Amino acid sequence: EDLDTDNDNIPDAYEKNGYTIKDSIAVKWNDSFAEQGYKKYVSSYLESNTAGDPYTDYQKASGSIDKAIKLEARDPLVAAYPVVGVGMENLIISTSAYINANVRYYNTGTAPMYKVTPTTNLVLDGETLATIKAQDNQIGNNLSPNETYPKKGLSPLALNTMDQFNARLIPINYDQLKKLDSGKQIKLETTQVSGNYGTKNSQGQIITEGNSWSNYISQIDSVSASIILDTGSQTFERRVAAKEQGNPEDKTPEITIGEAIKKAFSATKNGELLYFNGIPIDESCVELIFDDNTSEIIKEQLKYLDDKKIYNVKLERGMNILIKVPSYFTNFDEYNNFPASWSNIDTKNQDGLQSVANKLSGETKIIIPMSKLKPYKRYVFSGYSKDPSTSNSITVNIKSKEQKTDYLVPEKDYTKFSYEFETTGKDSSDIEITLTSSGVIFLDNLSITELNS
Amino acid sequence: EDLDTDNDNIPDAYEKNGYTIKDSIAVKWNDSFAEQGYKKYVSSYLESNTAGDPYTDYQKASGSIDKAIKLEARDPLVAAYPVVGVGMENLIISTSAYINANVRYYNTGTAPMYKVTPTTNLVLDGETLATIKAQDNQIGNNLSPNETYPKKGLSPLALNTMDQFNARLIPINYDQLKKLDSGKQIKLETTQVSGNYGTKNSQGQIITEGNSWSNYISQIDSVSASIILDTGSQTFERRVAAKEQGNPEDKTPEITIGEAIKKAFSATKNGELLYFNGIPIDESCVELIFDDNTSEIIKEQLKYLDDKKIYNVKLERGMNILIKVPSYFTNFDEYNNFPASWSNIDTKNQDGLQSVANKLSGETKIIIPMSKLKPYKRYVFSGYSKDPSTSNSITVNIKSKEQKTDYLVPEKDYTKFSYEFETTGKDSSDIEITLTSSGVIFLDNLSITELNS
Amino acid sequence: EDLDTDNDNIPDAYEKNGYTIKDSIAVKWNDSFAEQGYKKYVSSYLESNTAGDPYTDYQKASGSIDKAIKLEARDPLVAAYPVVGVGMENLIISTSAYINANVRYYNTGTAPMYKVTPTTNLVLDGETLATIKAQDNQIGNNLSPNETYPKKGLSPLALNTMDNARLIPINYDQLKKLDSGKQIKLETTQVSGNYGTKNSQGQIITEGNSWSNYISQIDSVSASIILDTGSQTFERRVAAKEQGNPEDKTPEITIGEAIKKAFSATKNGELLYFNGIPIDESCVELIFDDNTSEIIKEQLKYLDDKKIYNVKLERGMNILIKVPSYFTNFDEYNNFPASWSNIDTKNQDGLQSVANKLSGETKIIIPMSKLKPYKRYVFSGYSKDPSTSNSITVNIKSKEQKTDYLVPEKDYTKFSYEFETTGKDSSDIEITLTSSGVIFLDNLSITELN
Amino acid sequence: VRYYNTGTAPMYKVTPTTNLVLDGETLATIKAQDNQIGNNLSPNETYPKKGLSPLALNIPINYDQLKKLDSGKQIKLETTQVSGNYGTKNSQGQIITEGNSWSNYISQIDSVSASIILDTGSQTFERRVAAKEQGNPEDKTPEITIGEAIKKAFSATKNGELLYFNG
Amino acid sequence: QVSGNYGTKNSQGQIITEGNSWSNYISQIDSVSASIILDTGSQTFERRVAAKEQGNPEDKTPEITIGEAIKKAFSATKNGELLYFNGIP
Ligand SMILES: [Ca+2]
Ligand SMILES: [Ca+2]
Ligand SMILES: [Ca+2]
Ligand SMILES: [Ca+2]
Ligand SMILES: [Ca+2]
Ligand SMILES: [Ca+2]
Ligand SMILES: [Ca+2]
Ligand SMILES: [Ca+2]
Ligand SMILES: [Ca+2]
Repeated sequence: EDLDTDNDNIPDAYEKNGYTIKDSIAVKWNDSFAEQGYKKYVSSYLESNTAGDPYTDYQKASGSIDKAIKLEARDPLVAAYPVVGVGMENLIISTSAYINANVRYYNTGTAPMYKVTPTTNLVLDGETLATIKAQDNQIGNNLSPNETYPKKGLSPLALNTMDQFNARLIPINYDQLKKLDSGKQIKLETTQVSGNYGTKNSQGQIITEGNSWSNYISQIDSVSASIILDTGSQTFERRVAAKEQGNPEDKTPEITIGEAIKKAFSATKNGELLYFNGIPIDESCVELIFDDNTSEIIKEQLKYLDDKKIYNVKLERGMNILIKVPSYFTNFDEYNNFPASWSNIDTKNQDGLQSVANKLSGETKIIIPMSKLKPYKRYVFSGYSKDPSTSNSITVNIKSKEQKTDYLVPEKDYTKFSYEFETTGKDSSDIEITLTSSGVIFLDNLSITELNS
Repeated sequence: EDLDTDNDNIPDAYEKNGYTIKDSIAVKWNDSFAEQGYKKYVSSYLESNTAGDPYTDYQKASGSIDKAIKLEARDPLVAAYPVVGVGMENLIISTSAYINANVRYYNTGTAPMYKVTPTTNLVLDGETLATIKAQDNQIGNNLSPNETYPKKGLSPLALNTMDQFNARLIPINYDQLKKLDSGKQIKLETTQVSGNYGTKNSQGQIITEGNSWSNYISQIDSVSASIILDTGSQTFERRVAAKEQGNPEDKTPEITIGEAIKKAFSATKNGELLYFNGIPIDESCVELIFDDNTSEIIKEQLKYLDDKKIYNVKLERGMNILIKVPSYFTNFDEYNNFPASWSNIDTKNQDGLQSVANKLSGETKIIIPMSKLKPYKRYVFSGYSKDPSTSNSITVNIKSKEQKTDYLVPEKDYTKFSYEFETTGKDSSDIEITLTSSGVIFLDNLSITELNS
Repeated sequence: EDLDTDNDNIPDAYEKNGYTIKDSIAVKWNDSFAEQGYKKYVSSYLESNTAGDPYTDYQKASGSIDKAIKLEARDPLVAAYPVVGVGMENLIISTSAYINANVRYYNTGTAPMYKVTPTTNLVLDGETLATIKAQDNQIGNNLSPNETYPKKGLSPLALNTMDNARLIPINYDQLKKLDSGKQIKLETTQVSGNYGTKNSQGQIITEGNSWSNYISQIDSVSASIILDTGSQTFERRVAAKEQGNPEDKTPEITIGEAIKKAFSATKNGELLYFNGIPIDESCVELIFDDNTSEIIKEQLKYLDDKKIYNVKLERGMNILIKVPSYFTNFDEYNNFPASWSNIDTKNQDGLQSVANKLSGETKIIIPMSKLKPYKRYVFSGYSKDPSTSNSITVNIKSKEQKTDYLVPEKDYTKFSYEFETTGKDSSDIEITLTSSGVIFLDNLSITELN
Repeated sequence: VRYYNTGTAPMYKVTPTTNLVLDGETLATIKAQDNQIGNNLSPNETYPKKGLSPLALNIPINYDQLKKLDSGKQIKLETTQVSGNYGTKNSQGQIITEGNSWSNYISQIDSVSASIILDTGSQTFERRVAAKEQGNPEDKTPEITIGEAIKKAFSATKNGELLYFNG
Repeated sequence: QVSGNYGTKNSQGQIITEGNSWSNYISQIDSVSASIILDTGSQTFERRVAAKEQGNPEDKTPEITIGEAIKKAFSATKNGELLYFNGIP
């Protein structure tokens, strides 16, 4: 039990079953340590970097890395990753003509990125007008996780250089301005970013000169599963390592989607409910969005699993996931943020998902103003329905850009339903949502979720 | 008992219970050493650098660092953060047009910065005209703490260099010159500063070439609390290490805010009074301005502590504290800087904060001239009142741009009150401050301080 | 007794009680070495560089360093500063317009500065035209102490490069203000140089070395002293101790002994000679800053001897020693073109040999030809009057007529007053003083000021 | 344009070189120098990744080429060479991709390997498989059939006796 | 003239072509070797076989007749008494 195959100062017996670092040496995990605040780590005993990130399993578990690295990046399964984007604050074009752009870089990952020099694209309509790289004026010396350069309260930096040594933006001809007056806007997307990372050398300093993140972007992307959490105003992007499909010598631990979300965000769990910052991220309280390939795997994996919940599916390599907390959430237990109260609601019930249900005798109508609704946006109405009778037909009438009239067939147990509608215009007709029940139906966890417009 | 987990020449027994340096070696702390000037140092035994700055706990304690670092930065719990910002002193506008500026770099940290390269933004109103990085002509070789470049007595260095090498700065069009004629000023702010520190090689000479500060900025900020002190004419920024909340593996020492100020400024204490350089900075003798997170943190922590003293609250990572010495402060004991004498003041008392209070029977009125006052600035009225009777109501009549009339209900014991008013115009109406008491009240430590315009 | 805490090849006991270097080894000081010319060196046993300059304590004492480093800097308690300044010789401006400047780098410290690369500022009044650095053409390869580049007799080097781009005012209105009668002042803000260290092969390298690394360290642990002799002005830095630190083992010395150490002055018992010029306390004028004057007055009352040169030196004070241009002592020096009136040298109560026995009034007619117009002057002297019953008033002609009264004390009393002389083709300077009875005068001085 | 990879190993610091051959005569041997360089280019991925606007690279055209292009001719952009880097581990453990080139080994890999190419109609792959020269007896590169070479290059599945590739 | 490099493996193994210029061994190869060129009409091959010095007794370079030089330089095969270069005699 004193063996060390991969040379990472963690015994393979302690690395295979659960371990934690106490006083800079690894010890076997004991279930009584959770009360002292310690965490349980599991990793692969054949690889020095389980996630592919620059720091090994020992450095990530013992915390002997850059102090700006978030505490959820100390898990040997979660990868330390700068996810840096450029957001446009203002656009200035004037007289041939000269265009001046003000940008403010955003970091969302779990690692600081020193000496960032993002490459951005200038595109009007399909055509990339220019691909600009950051000069000496526009290089961000630091970018802490979840912070911006320049920091809040500061004016964004201007981007007006073709090449090094004081070049200037200029459209090639008058055609650009002629179509600009037509009513076209300019987007801004980044193709790549270049930066550094810090490693405490043998002389005790921190060097960020012989280091770059570009060496590990391809490696991190190929051994980890992308997970995103969206909180409406803030965005988070993590990467969790997972084992290869048909690989006998791969030892990356297998974990479920729910456990991985708990690990990648350090969201506390009070028995079963999962809360990040007081905002629930439970399976039924949030709307999950997947790409093409991810949806296929979960559906196949569901029929062989008895619980039939999304959070119990074993994590694999390569899927894409998105998590958007619903904007307006009601559960009739601890949260009701709807500006207008619902109609025909009965809270005296005990058959809900968590505490109670809502028995409806007839129909429920809700009036939602456009005052607190984002104009020119697409929204999706969501909720849970239960009917032991399975003999009542439910129709929905939603007022939007196009009125939606659909029928719903309730199931024996609680079932999640999704309905998508599009609304355009701040000063438009009032949005009407109508649902009717033939008999007595149960309601719980009703939400309206923002989506791409 | 010579165990050394971090290997910084300080055994864990010393580093946890307290230690001091004698003959460049560490010895156990004994209480008899206080009279000789030996200071007590406590730090974390699982890290070579407890504060995160380039120097270890041993080098910071034993003084084997750059001799231009201040004394109070030799504390293992206080980091050597240089806070460098530029000073925009003058404008030159003449022909589009050409712009010339004179700037003077400032340092207010604890450690010097060699080879300073500030980055400057020329913002007019919302838009950012251009981002300027320091040239070889404007790289300041040296910058001592609480000093300038150029040093005092020399004219500021010019700022007319657009980019690398030198090209003349120029507004891009006539539009900004058009609104400049309306009366819009030009502001300058520092987005970042890049500079070196100084260490010695194996041969004994200070090498400052490859070492850069931009590495140790994210680390020190995210491991230490932010403390600022304003003395009216100068400002002093200090960052003090604090432990993480939930870490069980972190052994960073925890100290009160009162001791944190004492360490971060080397403030002498003759029992309970605190002096910076002869100016009292006691909790009762100064008012504090906090941000959102610290405001709710400090209020919650009070109700669990019987003494209810701000200086007695433990320092936790991330808090922002601003200390602004009162510009006009009277205590009726040893200080009264108000130009005009107060009305109805009785010094025959023994129930004051320190020695005596003010036995006011009726009302107090003060006339404040504008000779020693700053126009277009905001001031906050501060003081303490005591009314064991709890049956007299006090109303205040303060003349300002908007006339303020508010009522106050003093408590049984001493209580601080805060009132906000704005002064606009030097050749404006005289400021009238009047307060009336129903019965006999006790007053002590009346303060007036300047706020933002 | 052979313990070495700082690892500079000097035993602990020797560095505290005084040591001297013979045969490239450290030996304990003896009073018998004085007649042979050996010096007594004492330093701190806890630090590699007691002063803070890049050369260690053993290296400075033994002389195993760069040879251009002055004899007055070998002492470990004296820093090795390359105080380098820039002086402008001639101004060329012509067509907006272009400006040419003739400069000449001046060195006044105790060490050379290789690869001098100064940065300058062009100001007319408050506003700064440009911040000029030294390009490839304007770099001095060697700058030995008290030696300038270009050397004596050579024409000053030109300076008209700004980036590249030729130096230019940013607009024509600068010419309009220059034609008004306003000049342009050139000041230096910094300077970049290197210092020589012997590599392991025995060769001297000055590439990776630099002075700007070793400036903040040496300017923080040193007391600044300037000696001004009208023509040649020297600047020196002496290391001191920290007031509030018990671990600081920097030896503490008086101001007087430091001046001996800083300029390697010779002592003829009690008088101090720089280069044959006495620099005794009574023969020189000292101009302190605000900080030092407050501190000096504090220890003045606590000392029985009551001399400025006996005041202990502390970290962080500034001193300026200004040798008077005009001095008299009635013993061995009289530089006045015109003699005084009613002067008697038959006395034995003088400061050193004799005093001035004045019975009445004394008036001096100083010619204008040997005085500097548009300059500020302060007259000095010592007044002794055991009677303490005679009042002395002075009437000196100047730009504003000055009439001041003085009350001499029982012993010798130093008096000084400020006056300004303006105009070359103005009235001749008249100096007159009257004494009620018999007074003692000695060491009358006339000094130029800023 | 949009750089495309069909190999097996990622290329860092991608600086492709192409010429405008204009279906019959070259015009300009364009090179992407500073802002068109792809920091990393993973196998079966393009720079920029899927979902981003095309990379822009920044020449006269005669009236004669206009007619021929309008009559049954098409323009192509052939590549002469591409200079990149690759990842190498260390004793310190960092992946160092500066200095290491994908031009030193290209004429070594190319001269000893037998090219095999497969196209599925939507995405194209190129694999190199090592083989042995007949003359040299000291040569010890194993000799295997094409069927073994197909399965070892595109990672097919040998179910029974037929090859299955991605179903 | 032309400038370029060659490639020699190093201690770790990765081929280095940075400092290894060809132009260092050009004035040496032309001074110790005999120039032999063969043309087939379509493409031409150039080879430079080594040859000993005339009067240097310390020169141990082997002596081979022109017949062996052509066989060695182009890897020709000898069938019977005829040198065959890929079918073409
Ligand atoms: Ca292991
Ligand atoms: Ca491992
Ligand atoms: Ca429920
Ligand atoms: Ca320790
Ligand atoms: Ca430590
Ligand atoms: Ca009191
Ligand atoms: Ca020493
Ligand atoms: Ca010593
Ligand atoms: Ca005398």
